[PDB]
Amino acid sequence: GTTYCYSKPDGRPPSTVSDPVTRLGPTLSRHYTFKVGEWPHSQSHGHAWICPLPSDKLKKMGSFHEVVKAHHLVKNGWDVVVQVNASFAHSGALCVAAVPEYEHTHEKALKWSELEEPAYTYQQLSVFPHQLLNLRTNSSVHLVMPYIGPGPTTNLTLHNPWTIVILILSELTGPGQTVPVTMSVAPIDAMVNGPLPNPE
Amino acid sequence: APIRVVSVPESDSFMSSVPDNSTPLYPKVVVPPRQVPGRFTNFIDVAKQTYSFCSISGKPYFEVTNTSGDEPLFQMDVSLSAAELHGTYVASLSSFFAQYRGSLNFYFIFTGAAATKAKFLVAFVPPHSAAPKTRDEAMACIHAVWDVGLNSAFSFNVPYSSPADFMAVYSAEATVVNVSGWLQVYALTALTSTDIAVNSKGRVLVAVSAGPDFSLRHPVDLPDKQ
Amino acid sequence: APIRVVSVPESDSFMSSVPDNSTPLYPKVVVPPRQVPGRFTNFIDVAKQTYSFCSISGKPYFEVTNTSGDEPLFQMDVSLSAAELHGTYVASLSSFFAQYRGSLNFYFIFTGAAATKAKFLVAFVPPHSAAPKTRDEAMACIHAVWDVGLNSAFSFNVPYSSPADFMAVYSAEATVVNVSGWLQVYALTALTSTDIAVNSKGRVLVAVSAGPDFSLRHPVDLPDKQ
Amino acid sequence: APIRVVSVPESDSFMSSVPDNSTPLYPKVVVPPRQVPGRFTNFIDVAKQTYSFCSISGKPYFEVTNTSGDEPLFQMDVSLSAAELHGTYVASLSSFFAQYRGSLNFYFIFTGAAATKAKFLVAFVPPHSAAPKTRDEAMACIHAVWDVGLNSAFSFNVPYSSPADFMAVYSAEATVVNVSGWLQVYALTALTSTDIAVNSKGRVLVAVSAGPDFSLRHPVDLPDKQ
Amino acid sequence: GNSGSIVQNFYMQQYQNSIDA
Amino acid sequence: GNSGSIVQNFYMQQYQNSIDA
Amino acid sequence: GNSGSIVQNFYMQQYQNSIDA
Amino acid sequence: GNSGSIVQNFYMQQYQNSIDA
Amino acid sequence: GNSGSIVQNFYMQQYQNSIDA
Amino acid sequence: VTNVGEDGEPGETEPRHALSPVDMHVHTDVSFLLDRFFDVETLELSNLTGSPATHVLDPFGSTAQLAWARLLNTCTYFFSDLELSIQFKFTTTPSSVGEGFVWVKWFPVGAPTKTTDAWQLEGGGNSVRIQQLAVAGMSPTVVFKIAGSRSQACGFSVPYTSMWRVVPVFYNGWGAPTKEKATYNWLPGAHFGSILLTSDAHDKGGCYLRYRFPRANMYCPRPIPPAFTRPADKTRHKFPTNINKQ
Ligand SMILES: CC(=O)N[C@H]1[C@H]([C@H](O)[C@H](O)CO)O[C@@](O[C@H]2[C@@H](O)[C@@H](CO)O[C@@H](O[C@H]3[C@H](O)[C@@H](O)[C@@H](O)O[C@@H]3CO)[C@@H]2O)(C(=O)O)C[C@@H]1O
Repeated sequence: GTTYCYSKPDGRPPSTVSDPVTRLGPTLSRHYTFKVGEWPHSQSHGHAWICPLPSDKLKKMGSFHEVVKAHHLVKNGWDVVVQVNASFAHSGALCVAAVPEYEHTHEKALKWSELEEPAYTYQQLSVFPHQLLNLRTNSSVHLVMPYIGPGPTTNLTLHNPWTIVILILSELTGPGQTVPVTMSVAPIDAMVNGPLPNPE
Repeated sequence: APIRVVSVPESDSFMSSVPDNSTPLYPKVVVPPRQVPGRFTNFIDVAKQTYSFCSISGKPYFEVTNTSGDEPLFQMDVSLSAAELHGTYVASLSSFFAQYRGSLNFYFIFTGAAATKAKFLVAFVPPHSAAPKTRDEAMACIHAVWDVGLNSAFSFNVPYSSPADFMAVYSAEATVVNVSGWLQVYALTALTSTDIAVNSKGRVLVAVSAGPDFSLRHPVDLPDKQ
Repeated sequence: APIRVVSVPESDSFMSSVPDNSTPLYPKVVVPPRQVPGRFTNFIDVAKQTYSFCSISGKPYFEVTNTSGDEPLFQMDVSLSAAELHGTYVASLSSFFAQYRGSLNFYFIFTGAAATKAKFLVAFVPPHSAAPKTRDEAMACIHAVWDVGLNSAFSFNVPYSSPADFMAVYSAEATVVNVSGWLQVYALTALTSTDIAVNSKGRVLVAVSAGPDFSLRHPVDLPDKQ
Repeated sequence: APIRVVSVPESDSFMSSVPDNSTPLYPKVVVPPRQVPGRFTNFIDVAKQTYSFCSISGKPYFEVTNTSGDEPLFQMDVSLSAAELHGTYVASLSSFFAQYRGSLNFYFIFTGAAATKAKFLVAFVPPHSAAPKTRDEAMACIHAVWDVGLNSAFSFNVPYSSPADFMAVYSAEATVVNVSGWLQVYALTALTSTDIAVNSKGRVLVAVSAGPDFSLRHPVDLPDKQ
Repeated sequence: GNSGSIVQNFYMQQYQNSIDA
Repeated sequence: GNSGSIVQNFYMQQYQNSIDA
Repeated sequence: GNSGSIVQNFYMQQYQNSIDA
Repeated sequence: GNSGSIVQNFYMQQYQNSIDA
Repeated sequence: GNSGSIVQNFYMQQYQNSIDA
Repeated sequence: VTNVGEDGEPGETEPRHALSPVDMHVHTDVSFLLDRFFDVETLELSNLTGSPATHVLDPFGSTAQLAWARLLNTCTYFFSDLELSIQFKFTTTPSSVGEGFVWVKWFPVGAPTKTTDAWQLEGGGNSVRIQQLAVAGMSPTVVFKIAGSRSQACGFSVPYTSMWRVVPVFYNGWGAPTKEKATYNWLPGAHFGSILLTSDAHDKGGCYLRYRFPRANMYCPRPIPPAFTRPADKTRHKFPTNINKQ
């Protein structure tokens, strides 16, 4: 099933640049697929994998990557699909969400990592565009977020608006092994500004 | 020609909630437009169209084991200032007010592995007596049956029952508009599993959405933390 | 019959920008009419329909010699409180405000004698990195080519690129709405001349008009000179 | 532009009955609706459509015995601040005012057993002379005849007779608008009974309804109890 | 009942008081 | 939202507050 | 330019300011 | 007789004074 | 002559000044 | 499964003849909850002379238990105009200030700042110097007296000045190229602008900030902080009220 982050993505071009605008064909902003982590039997609830998009992992988008390198700003959504792998003997659930200006991160900003939320948060995480991954029901959370932020577009090198939380609700109960989480980000409606110079 | 005026007794008093506004000193400011998604209008909307996760001994779920019977599994004084609400959205939103009103929807999501199955009697017990202590005691009241393995999740509506046109967002030593009853989940059967050495227990998340007839009133300021 | 009135708390306060006017004490003054030409209405008009002359080491021009290469010839932090703007109209007009907005047009007028010719790469470099230092470095960015001896004058538009709906008329220690980039003219070739003993260098004036989308806002009072 | 105003001499005075209201500080309160029966609008309605029970030596009835004649049985100074009214509704309602106006209806309910019978001359004696003391004295005035055993209850209207457009709710040392007369019931015959050893006396309740033309005016505050 | 001025509605019927259903 | 007087527009909609596009 | 009240014309256009031909 | 303002009816004809029949 | 406000007629033309025939 | 009641039946719950309406939710209207006066802050003045500091209207920090604290924390992005009341309280014997002339000036999102005495009023020796920007002009000045002043306060409305179409109450980014600490959830001009109170009091008094935010616009709901300790198991949270067993 497909769940939308506040609204379908707009291919509108930035209300704040008289500067020339390169739109990114899918074939440039292609698709990317990596493993988040291995949800283990010990990690008590309140845990989570922070995936602030896209940075840290931006070095690895090797094409989309490339154009955002030599360009000052970008506006883009995200088709993102988190995929836990587990059998029918495992129990537990997570809740993975897209969060607007998420922050806590102990300033390990724009670096994916792992944390334990304060609780009032995991309790109310669901107050954001999120989906449930319930080990006796499904094995996939699917979301699509639109460009968002104070500016009508930003610098992905300084700001990451979207950030996926992958929260542990009910601990992993079942067979001794771990359950590998995974995620496919692929940029939607990409658009660049100001080419920067040559790396010399 | 000067108008004839009498200076109403309060004249130079302040009052922090005047239905009227102050004098402008920086006119002609046109502001930049905002597309920015998800502008909410009223707080009851997110509270209705949004599930919060309950609070029991610190976790947002309750357990079923391969051993339970009539010992009530989940119990809560129906009051906003109840325990199992403490963590949630709805509850915390209401702190911003004096009176609440309406039904609340509970979402239990059984999350034990598919090799697993179990059943519960979720029941609502009206605020009179001295609280039931066994399934066979609650059964005579409003309840339904949940066979996890028909739906792995279920919704249950805690109704609004009171001479009280409105209820108390700030409960206390038991009054007539202080409580509306008790929510209780009981274990109808126990945990049957393909292999009890792997799956011995199950975790049912329990979430709370705001009721369609739910409403809040009389905004209030915060007292001493406690 | 007297009206019932309450004296709003600020009542006898002054406030220097009241959207309203004071009481007249000398009415019936009819004034003599004025033909007098060039009455301007809004300050942005003269700023748009008018070129100011830049500021580099004290003079309003930059030099090309019969020896230059990639050494950048003209460079400026795109900020109103930038150096090469200091002398100009636009820049000084903006001091009267807090936020600017839009593109600016640059007019380079090559003024070396007709026996003379040369070329430049005027380029605009976006506010990220740490500023380029050679033509072959800037070239990868927004720029055009000016062959003096096709047009003896050329215009170049420094665009508005920012998440910032508005920008800072009063810049400072580098912020995200403090700078919009860098203007740089480089020497594409050098000074070719009929006789290098007479014409060894050339002076390109550089003027600044306000951008068509250019606007200013939030009038401000003057701080300590500095 | 400021309005020209003169501060009427009383300006900062209070006055507790202002025909106008104070400034709101908690708007947008919508109240729950009320079905709740018997909402009265005006106090004269219950006073008219409602009988109160009089006061004589502590009880709300007067007695007839098998021995009476012309000795007046029931007597009262027609004034609201009269004795036999003290207990009642109408009388007590009027304390809330200064002037009363109109006729009052009296309801006598003979309650002696059915084996019993008797008759009375209820009469009204105009406020001049020095009050009658025998039936044959009052008879010359406004009165009717009540034969208990035709109606076991009877109504009698004490009229409004006065140059006074209004009368005194707060009577005192006899003035011209202080009293409107005297109500007197006399015993026309005596108690005839099947067996005088069982029924020797009879109790006629006496109630007071407000007159159709009855009205009250000029609300007043309470003086020292007395 | 006893509200009689013109300015009695200086404030709205909605803001001033309470409202039944 | 909460502005309820009549004199609330004593000043213009333009002068008083801010204006969107 | 910057005169924005309603009472700004409490006084006449003739009395208040000056008048061109 | 001698009441001459405009604001003389600031209060109602009913509230202000007395009323004949 | 020199009376220029709007409130100049706060009082009546009859009450305020004098009246010719 | 089965739904509408009475039969022991599995998925079958009982009936609910849901409620009527009253109040039409209206109190929970974000625009209404915010259009009133809040006692946000408390600050002291500056002497008419010295080289003083401007103050910043940033009601986005929070931490102080105040209702308006949270609520602004309830949303990701915010926009509303501003409205003030400044009251000035006395901290000594009120008979010390005979005049008490107070200069206030409001500075819009992104105004210049260095101020030193620069205006000189003179007359009969002594002579006062007010601040270079306390003066009246471009940014609104407000001068009021506190000398029997039946309400020692002043007040006014001020527009959304920022250059940001909306204000991020949270920012997963930095506002500067130099990714320093402090520059975290920052992004400049994410506030209402600033003010300067200055007077022959300064000592003898504190102030009383109060904001009213008309035209409130809140984008993206966020988790709403608890505000009270977690009560014990299966119990309520008893509190003192207008109700209660007397
Ligand atoms: C914004 C500014 O210029 N501030 C300067 C102030 C103001 O100009 C001044 O307060 C205006 O009222 O003035 C400062 O300089 C004044 C100071 O040196 C005094 C001391 O002698 O003299 C002033 O000029 C006198 C002049 O000497 C007389 O001949 C006569 O003309 O009167 C004037 C003033 O009434 C200087 O302007 C100051 O002292 O603060 C400098 C501030 O920067």
